[PDB]
Amino acid sequence: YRYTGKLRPHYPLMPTRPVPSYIQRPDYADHPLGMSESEQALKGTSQIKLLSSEDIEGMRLVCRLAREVLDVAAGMIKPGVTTEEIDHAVHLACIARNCYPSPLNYYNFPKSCCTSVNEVICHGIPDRRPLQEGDIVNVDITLYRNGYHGDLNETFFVGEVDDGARKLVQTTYECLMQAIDAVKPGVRYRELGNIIQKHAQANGFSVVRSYCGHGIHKLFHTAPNVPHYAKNKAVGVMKSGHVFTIEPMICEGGWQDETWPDGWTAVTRDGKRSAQFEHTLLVTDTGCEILTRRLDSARPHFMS
Ligand SMILES: CCC[C@H](C)[C@H](N)P(=O)(O)O
Ligand SMILES: [Co+2]
Ligand SMILES: [Co+2]
Ligand SMILES: [K+]
Repeated sequence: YRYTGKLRPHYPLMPTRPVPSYIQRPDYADHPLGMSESEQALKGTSQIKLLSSEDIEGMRLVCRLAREVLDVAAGMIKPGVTTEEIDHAVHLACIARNCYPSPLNYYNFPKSCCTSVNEVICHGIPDRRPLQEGDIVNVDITLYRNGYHGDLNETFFVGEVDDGARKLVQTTYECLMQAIDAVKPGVRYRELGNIIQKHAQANGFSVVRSYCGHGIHKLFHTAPNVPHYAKNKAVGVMKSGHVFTIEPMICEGGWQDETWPDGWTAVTRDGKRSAQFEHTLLVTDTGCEILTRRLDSARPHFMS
């Protein structure tokens, strides 16, 4: 394998962390390949669940707890902390909240969160590498509670970063928020990528094509599929009661990705940096409810 940049995996990985049996587990947790029977049984369906009031309460709660856990990880970001250390803290924080860390064993993903440094687009695996001053690092958190999943992510700065890192992370965040601001009943899911790409391109960045936002609720990933690039062919129209994410990945160089031999870690083919933000959204009647928002503070962590 020819790496695309300076990052490398730092092995070995700690043995898989157990979740006490009193925490309720999603279907894939105990499947030997981490397959989710419930997801597979809707593979290739474009139909979108209309959530009940009970479903809504359940998504509100898990999304709020997920936000709490992200904030725990945010607190840990500093030069010399390993991503595995972050992940151990996340895993304990999930358990403290009586929730399962959704990533763990999802399709045999080995950790409880995803840590994506610099040229890693997404799905980086926490490992023994200490964070370096000048890195950007995204931490992606998903929790499972009472049958519902809640999913969010933010990109963080490790110490002082360069102006390109500032502009990339700020633009990405703005991309997400401009998309969110368009969400309301009657908007086609395919419109969001036009908005995102328009803002990225204006700032000289590209938009990753291989990974999309997604329906989420009883299923970790389900309909709708929400591309983040322009002129996509996404199926469906927003309706009050829909719950989904938006999670644009924006890059300094070109949009093309490839995957490491671990099967998960997605990197820019050119080795330039990428950044991402993610929220879980419920469509309302005004527009939308940002389930994974901060309730106590105005801005994402990288501004603060
Ligand atoms: C390994 C599970 C992690 C999943 C794929 C991420 N939370 P996402 O849906 O890419 O935001
Ligand atoms: Co996520
Ligand atoms: Co997601
Ligand atoms: K990154």
